Amino acid sequence: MIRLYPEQLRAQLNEGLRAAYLLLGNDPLLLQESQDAVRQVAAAQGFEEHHTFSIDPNTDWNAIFSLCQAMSLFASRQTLLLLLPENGPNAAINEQLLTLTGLLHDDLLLIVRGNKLSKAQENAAWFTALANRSVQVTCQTPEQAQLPRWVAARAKQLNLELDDAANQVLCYCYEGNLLALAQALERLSLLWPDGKLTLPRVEQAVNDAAHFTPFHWVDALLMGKSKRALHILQQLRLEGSEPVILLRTLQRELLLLVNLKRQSAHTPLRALFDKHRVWQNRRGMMGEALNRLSQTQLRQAVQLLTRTELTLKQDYGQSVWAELEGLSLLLCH
Amino acid sequence: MSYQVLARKWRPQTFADVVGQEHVLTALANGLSLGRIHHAYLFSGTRGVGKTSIARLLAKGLNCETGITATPCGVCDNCREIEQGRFVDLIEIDAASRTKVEDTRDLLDNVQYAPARGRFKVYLIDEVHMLSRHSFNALLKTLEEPPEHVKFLLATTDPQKLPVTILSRCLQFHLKALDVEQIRHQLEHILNEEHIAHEPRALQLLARAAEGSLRDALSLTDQAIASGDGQVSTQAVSAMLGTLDDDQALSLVEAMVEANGERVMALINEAAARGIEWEALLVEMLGLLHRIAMVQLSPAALGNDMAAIELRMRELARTIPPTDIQLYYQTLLIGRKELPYAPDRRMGVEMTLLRALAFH
Amino acid sequence: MSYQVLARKWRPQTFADVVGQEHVLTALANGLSLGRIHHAYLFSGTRGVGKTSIARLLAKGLNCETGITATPCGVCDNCREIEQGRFVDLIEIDAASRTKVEDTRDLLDNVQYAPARGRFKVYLIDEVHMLSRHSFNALLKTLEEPPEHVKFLLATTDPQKLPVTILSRCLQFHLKALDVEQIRHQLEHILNEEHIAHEPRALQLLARAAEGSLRDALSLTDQAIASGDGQVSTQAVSAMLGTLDDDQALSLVEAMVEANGERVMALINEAAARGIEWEALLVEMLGLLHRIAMVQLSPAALGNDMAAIELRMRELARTIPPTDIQLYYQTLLIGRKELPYAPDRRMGVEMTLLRALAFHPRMPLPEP
Amino acid sequence: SYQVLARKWRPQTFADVVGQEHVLTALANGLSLGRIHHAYLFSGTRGVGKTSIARLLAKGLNCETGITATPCGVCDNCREIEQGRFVDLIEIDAASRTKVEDTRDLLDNVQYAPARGRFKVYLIDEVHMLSRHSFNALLKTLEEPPEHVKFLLATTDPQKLPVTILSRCLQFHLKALDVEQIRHQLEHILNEEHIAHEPRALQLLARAAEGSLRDALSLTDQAIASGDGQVSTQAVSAMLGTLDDDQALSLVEAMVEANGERVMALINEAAARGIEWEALLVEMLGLLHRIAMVQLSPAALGNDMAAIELRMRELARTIPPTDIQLYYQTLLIGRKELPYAPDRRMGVEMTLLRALAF
Amino acid sequence: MRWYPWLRPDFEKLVASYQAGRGHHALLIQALPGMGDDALIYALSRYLLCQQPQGHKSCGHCRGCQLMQAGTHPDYYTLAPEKGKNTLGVDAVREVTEKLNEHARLGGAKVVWVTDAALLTDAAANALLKTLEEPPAETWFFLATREPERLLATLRSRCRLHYLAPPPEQYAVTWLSREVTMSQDALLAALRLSAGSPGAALALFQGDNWQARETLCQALAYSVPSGDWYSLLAALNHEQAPARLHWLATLLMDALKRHHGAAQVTNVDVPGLVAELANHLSPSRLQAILGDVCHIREQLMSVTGINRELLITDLLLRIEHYLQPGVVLPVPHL
Ligand SMILES: Nc1ncnc2c1ncn2[C@@H]1O[C@H](COP(=O)(O)OP(=O)(O)O)[C@@H](O)[C@H]1O
Ligand SMILES: Nc1ncnc2c1ncn2[C@@H]1O[C@H](COP(=O)(O)OP(=O)(O)O)[C@@H](O)[C@H]1O
Ligand SMILES: Nc1ncnc2c1ncn2[C@@H]1O[C@H](COP(=O)(O)OP(=O)(O)O)[C@@H](O)[C@H]1O
Ligand code: BEF
Ligand code: BEF
Ligand code: BEF
Ligand SMILES: [Mg+2]
Ligand SMILES: [Mg+2]
Ligand SMILES: [Zn+2]
Ligand SMILES: [Zn+2]
Ligand SMILES: [Zn+2]
Ligand SMILES: [Zn+2]
Repeated sequence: MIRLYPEQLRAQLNEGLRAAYLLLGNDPLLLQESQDAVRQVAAAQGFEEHHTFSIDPNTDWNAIFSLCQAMSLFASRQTLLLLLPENGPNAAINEQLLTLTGLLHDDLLLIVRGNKLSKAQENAAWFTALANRSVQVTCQTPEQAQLPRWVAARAKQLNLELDDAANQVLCYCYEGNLLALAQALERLSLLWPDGKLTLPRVEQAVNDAAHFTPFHWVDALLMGKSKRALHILQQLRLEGSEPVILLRTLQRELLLLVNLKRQSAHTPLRALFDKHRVWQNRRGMMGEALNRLSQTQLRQAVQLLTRTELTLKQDYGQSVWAELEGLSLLLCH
Repeated sequence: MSYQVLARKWRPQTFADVVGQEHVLTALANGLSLGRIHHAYLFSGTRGVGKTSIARLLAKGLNCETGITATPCGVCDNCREIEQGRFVDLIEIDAASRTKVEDTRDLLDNVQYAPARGRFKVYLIDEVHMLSRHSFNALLKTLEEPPEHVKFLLATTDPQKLPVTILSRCLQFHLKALDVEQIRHQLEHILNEEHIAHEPRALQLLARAAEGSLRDALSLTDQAIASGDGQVSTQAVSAMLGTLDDDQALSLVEAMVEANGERVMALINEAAARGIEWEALLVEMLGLLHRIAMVQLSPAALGNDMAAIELRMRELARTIPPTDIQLYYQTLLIGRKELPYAPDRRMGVEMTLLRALAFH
Repeated sequence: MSYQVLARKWRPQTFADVVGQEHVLTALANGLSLGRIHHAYLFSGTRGVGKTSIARLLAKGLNCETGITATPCGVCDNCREIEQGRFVDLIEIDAASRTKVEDTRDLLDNVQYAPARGRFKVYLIDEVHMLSRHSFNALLKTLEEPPEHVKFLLATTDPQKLPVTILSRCLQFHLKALDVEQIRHQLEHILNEEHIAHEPRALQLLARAAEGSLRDALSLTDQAIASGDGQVSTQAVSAMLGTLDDDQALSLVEAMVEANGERVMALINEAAARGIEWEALLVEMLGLLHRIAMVQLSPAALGNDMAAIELRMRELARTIPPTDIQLYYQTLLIGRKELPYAPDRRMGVEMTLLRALAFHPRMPLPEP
Repeated sequence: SYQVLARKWRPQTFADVVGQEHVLTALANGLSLGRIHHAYLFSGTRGVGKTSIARLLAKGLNCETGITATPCGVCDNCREIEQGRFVDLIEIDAASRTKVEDTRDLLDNVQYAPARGRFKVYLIDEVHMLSRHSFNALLKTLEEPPEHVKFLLATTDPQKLPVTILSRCLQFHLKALDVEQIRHQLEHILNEEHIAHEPRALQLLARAAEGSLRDALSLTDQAIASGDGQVSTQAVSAMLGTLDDDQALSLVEAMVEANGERVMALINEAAARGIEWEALLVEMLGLLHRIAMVQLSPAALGNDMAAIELRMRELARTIPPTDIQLYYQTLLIGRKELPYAPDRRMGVEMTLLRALAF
Repeated sequence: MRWYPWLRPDFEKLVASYQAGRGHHALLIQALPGMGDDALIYALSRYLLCQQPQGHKSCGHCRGCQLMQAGTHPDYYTLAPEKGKNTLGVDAVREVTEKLNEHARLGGAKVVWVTDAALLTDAAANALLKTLEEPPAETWFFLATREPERLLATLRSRCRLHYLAPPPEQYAVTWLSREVTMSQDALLAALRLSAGSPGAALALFQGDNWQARETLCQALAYSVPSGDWYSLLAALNHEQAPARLHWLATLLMDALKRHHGAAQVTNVDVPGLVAELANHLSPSRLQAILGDVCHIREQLMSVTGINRELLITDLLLRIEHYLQPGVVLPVPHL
């Protein structure tokens, strides 16, 4: 179809609204902004009212299907917004979506919002049914590498001058929380109409609202950033994440890394990575970890992880975060 | 002879009487004066920081005959009816009381009906993070398109449990825990207006013991006045804070490191008078030593949990070689191992501290 | 006749009766005198220190018909039905039955009602730490501001389990465990008031036996009175507690230090016939050894008691270096821990003592 | 209506209780003097008399011949309490009933006047197994119960009880019964039941039961069940799987000289005979202790084992006391670890082989 | 379940006491897995619930016998954990306790069988205490366990402890040879690994677990001469960590016996492997490795929900560290 990014949808929308729009991504802010832009353009082009339906195992598909053929007594045009579940569609929902796609017409600016679909969901009848003229917008969260560029670009968009230090601080405090990041940018613009947000001007108006997953901590350990790892642990603990899943992902990737380090003296790193099915984006990070980490450090990490799991699984679970921080520090030397 | 509680008698009535949170007050004033008020305001701070006070003041600004503004008036009808807690359409809800999706739905059936008085129908939900996920989703669904005169005010101590999607619907404010200076100045003003004799050192002790919360400072001030017959001297506050002291493990570590046997004995006897379990004391001593070792490894090992005693912890990390930390940790580990079979554990913990002091 | 239990009969009924807790007593009396009565109280202390009794006394003081007096003043109707356990203003609530918010809400919607023939509706939420977080935040609003006629008295043992938010809106009062001298003084008061003969040594042993609470001291005193025939003696108290004569254990530790075997054997096989449990013999020896270790630490750690053998405590402290004391204590502790798996308890104690003898730092057993 | 030794010989009066005089004296004097508590916790190990003493107290408290320290045993209340059919004696198992509704049931039951007896008595067994909810909700009813309600508690370990529960009750610690008391009780029971017995068998049974009379009676019943209903030394030895001092002494002398062949062969032969590994280690520790005794004082030697004292004195002479102490500690640790080993024989082999490498 | 030949004399030593009317209401049978304690419990229950016994044996087609064979006897009780769990809860024994209060439906005995007393939760044990101590008239109990010491003290205090002595080694070897056909050394290995339990030897042989033992032996044949014990991971981490760790610890024990020369060892099927273990490893290192293996097996058996793979990997890494010269080796203490 037409696959675009949030910075391209604004230009695309002035070329004429399409039959359907699919907003795919894990970032709530990008999805919200793209949906708002689509709705504003639709209102400009004559779409007055809008209908919202969250897809649930108890979705009133008859109501929405009637809505496809529901005309407008006092209104003229109409949109139709669908909120996909966190796991995406299945057989029944995809069949319903195929029927809805068959029900599109001049009206029905069908809008689809949710998280990115998998390759299996990619190869589906409904997806191919609107595969000629629909517009798909990718709305994934920028990662650690591209976050400073993204926040600088948005600050330029919002007529705000930002420094490198302020960009780093905003990326640090609101990583994975770009909703709070945009709210912070708006707050800083409101508090200071000058727009020159120096480092002290942003240090006094931000709070540690960043959200992380266990994989973020695993990658921080592999890169060796002790401070980032400890920050991720603090954020995960304040969020209330169960330490067991952290220990599980740590165990899985640490066992894989121990196998790699053991086999390094036998087979080159490329073939070892290939055999163990290592993703390309993390091969350099894991090779750096293998180079930095010694066999003694790996044995000590395994020992500490085993002690931590034994402490947890014996129904005590007391001060497991201290042991996790100890392991994090140990793996970053 | 009223002698009412100083906590609520001194709740702020105008925005100029709120200590700290200056950026939040400026943002609220700017939204009330020139801009259009956002359809939902969420507040997140610490215990006794000002959240509900700020929300109530904002609701007072919303409903008033002078109009929607920052500093509306004094002693008006709506402002007084809010200050007395008797306002009709200023709904006050505890989220924990109505976590059920059915009760939440019943609460959200009231938004359609027009306000009885004023302009805006204001809902004030406390500890909003405790709402169930279904109730939270219903709240978001009613927040996306609220009525033109219906507004929501939400407060929570820990916003980390709130899903990120709440940021998509409401404008959030974070209130910074007050420092020693602001709390001390506000307590000084309160005591000066109430004609309470006091000393600056007593105020400093109260502020430091408050740990950032002004409600804690006011409660401690009330206790100090009650015990001291209004004469709030340094010695009175110091003694009554020592009665409430629970930093025994940290002081034990500090004194045992300094090879101060008499100090350790006095502190352990005080802990015995406190009726503290000895196994818990020893395990938290082990935790303190482990934290010292970790912050020695890297300055970032510390967090905000120990942000009350972080100064002494930094000094301990700076001054104590890691070998001494390892020796002390081993000594306390074997002491905890041998504690159950020892005599009455009040003396087993003592003798474990003895063994620790032997490494001098 | 009936002789209602000492705890029930001799429960304090006035601030001139409560022993210890000078801080909370002064706070309550002075606040009531000044009329600055907070709406939320948190009595926190170990078991049996007086939280419930002091709370009842405060409730008496608040609702005296004569007026608002510091102590419960001239006991009128309200006070005497309070002391009888009958309701005038005392809603005594166990928190274990109202942990759920579905019951805390029921409690809260009843608070807005005038009290009957009382000036306040005094809520005594005991073991308040047992509530649920939902219930805490539910009654949070009522704690911050209750009706004028509603007072909250919360009593609990561990204030650390409480959320900091509810901890903010409460006057915190911590009740220290009572010293042994105060406990003995109270027990002597009770026995003089009950026309029962008592011995100073027995009272001292009972006061030491109680771990800083007067409830345990009173239960132990009742048990000692039952052991006797309306009197308490050193023999009866020692038999009840199981503690042996300090001369025996002290002679045994002396013989272990002096590294003579025959004296140790004589002492142990004399102690066998006295019907003293061997594990308590080991416990007493370890307690003594740590006592000499503490004497080594400081002359402050001797004990007001143990005067009959204090000179010998000091002599053993002077003679023996701390390393030998540590060695003996470790050997005896390991022996006591190993005792359950020994062939016999006497066998285990004898082997532990002989092991301390064989590994004696200065005079080990002769070897071939 | 056959009953096994334990229940068939349950104490029925204060004069029928073995030992526990330190609590029986206080109990009888409290009954006589009129000083009666509302809450009694009888705590001790298994088979020492907590339930029996509690039932005797219940009988004495509400006898219609008055509150007496010597219940008649023929009255209506005494017989009904003995048979367990008395309504005012409610026997509760804390583990079975540890719920909020059961606590509310107790709380609203204690408010009604007793149906038959003077007092409504609650006998709760294994009280430490209640939930913290139940403990905290039952604080007041144990602190200030009604005038007609008295509570009896019985736990195997008071340490697991809340300390505030212990504070508001009368602590009766039941000492584990002495070997002589246990043996005399077996002798009296067997004489009253016309069962032939031998003093050596009684001594072995008393030593085997770790200071518990119920265990002694169960082992006794096993002895009657094996060997045509006679308590003989051979039958008791076969049941307990015990061995005389000869085998254990040979094992110890083999181990002390680091004779791996002899130690392993002796363990193999011991396994072939199907002996008790726990008993073997017990004899190991006993013989090592007697070796240390002979080392300490020449006259501190047993007289029964005069046949084996010849090698005994030589071994005690030729081995330093420290090595004997090390062997004793190693064997004790092995005995402690024995239940957790993959096999009992494997664990004792581990212990002995570890002792060899000294 | 199944009956065993050597198992008869113990049954005759118990059913006679029960016919005399002097049998204990609570009989605790101590027997290793595969010993056949379930056979005793079931046969005794059938005899007890039988109306008219025939020579201390179940009498063919009795009404009680018929309802026993059908498995729906109203007076019969079975206490086993639900197949989705490994513990016996409070309610499972509570329903037994409350429904035992009524009279026997057929007017005979009331027999209860607890399948494995070790699986009993301490709360279930405490609940069953009262019914074990003072059961109603004509009520009998049966409990089984691998080791009575693991049981609650007050639980076993109320029961007569019977012991099922394993059959003589030669007789067990003959039985195994009759059932399975292979070399005598394999039979000896299975018996001595099963602590003399021939039923456990049959269980080992019939399943694929013996082939896994062979795999572990090969992995050790490569593992000990090169210090590559980590490669044993795949040989140990298949839902059977206690069994594989037991075999490894027994191999170490046999090597230790080979040091202090002994006539008999367990792993007689692989003498060369035992010789390699003894020659290539220091005796103190063998002590440390055996102790650590036993401790890890105990931790795997005790803790529920633990990760087998992480524990085995840590065990192997610790063994590798112990192999290096100059390492401080652990010794059991305290
Ligand atoms: N910024 C502030 N200015 C004035 N009083 C305050 C402030 N913050 C807290 N307080 C005092 O604490 C009491 C409770 O405050 P509250 O705002 O409810 O704290 P919370 O953030 O925990 O809900 C108020 O009545 C007021 O006396
Ligand atoms: N300060 C005290 N003065 C006198 N008696 C006390 C004191 N504290 C406890 N006691 C004794 O303990 C009994 C129960 O005390 P209580 O006040 O219930 O302690 P708690 O704080 O644990 O509820 C009283 O009857 C009294 O005999
Ligand atoms: N002191 C004792 N005197 C006589 N028999 C006793 C004694 N203690 C225990 N027993 C025997 O043990 C059996 C169980 O005793 P019980 O009192 O239930 O012990 P427990 O304290 O563990 O509940 C009794 O039936 C009795 O045979
Ligand atoms: F009301 Be606050 F959050 F303590
Ligand atoms: F109220 Be107390 F802990 F006995
Ligand atoms: F078996 Be008893 F009740 F400890
Ligand atoms: Mg609040
Ligand atoms: Mg009992
Ligand atoms: Zn106004
Ligand atoms: Zn009065
Ligand atoms: Zn009678
Ligand atoms: Zn039949």
